[PDB]
Amino acid sequence: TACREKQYLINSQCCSLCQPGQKLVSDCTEFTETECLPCGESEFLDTWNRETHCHQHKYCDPNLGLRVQQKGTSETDTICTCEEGWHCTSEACESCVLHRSCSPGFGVKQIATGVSDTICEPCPVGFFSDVSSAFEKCHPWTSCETKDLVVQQAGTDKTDVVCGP
Amino acid sequence: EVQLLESGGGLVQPGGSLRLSCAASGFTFRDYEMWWVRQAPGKGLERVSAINPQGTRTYYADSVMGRFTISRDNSKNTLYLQMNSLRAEDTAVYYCAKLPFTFDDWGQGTLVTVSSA
Ligand SMILES: [K+]
Repeated sequence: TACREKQYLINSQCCSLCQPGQKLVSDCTEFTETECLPCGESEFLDTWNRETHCHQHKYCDPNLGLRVQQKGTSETDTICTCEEGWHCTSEACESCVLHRSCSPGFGVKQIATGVSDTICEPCPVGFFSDVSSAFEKCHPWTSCETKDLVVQQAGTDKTDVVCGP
Repeated sequence: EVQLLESGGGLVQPGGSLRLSCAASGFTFRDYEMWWVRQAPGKGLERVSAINPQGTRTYYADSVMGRFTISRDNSKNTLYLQMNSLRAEDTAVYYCAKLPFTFDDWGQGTLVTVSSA
């Protein structure tokens, strides 16, 4: 049994898989090899397979801000990207955002289009950021040492120091 | 449901000034961070300015600092951009964007043309 790699396919015998860009049309026999037929126009198959039909290419919806980076072939799917300077939300680039924001407890290090998405940092001790923002940096804690004020409430990465007398 | 309707954009002479507005509807405008972005024809997308919900904190691009002013009327649910000392580089289509800045979270645009026509 066992069956070799990049050949795989077992069913009383060991058959060769179809090369990427080819669908499976007929199984192999004792004396005949596996029969594979190429994928049709607008269709693909990206791996050594035993698939009887090819998959359709994904479309880069202009209304989603998508633009085709690489036209799909019979072995690879269409690769999409954003308009620029729009940024992909996933590695798959299935949606675009102008830029990402930095949630409370995080501050910005800017967004300059073309790979340059917002760089966030986690607010060091003595700094805070309430609000979700794509421009706001971490702000420093009040003082409570200026007018020789108290301290009253600690001060978080999300909240500021609150002071009395 | 988000509608952002830019206006104010027209043909102005260099050195001149314009006031752009973005009328928001379909969301609680007073609670969202807003941005102004411009796109020159052919040339790249550029982030001009940004404002926090209360209108107390702002950001400006180095290329527009000192000449441009972002502001908001949370009663009327409108965002503004006062453009002064206008130059030909400022010729672009101006858009306004709503956080979380999806391709659905921005307007139709308002054309600003700076020339001697
Ligand atoms: K923040």
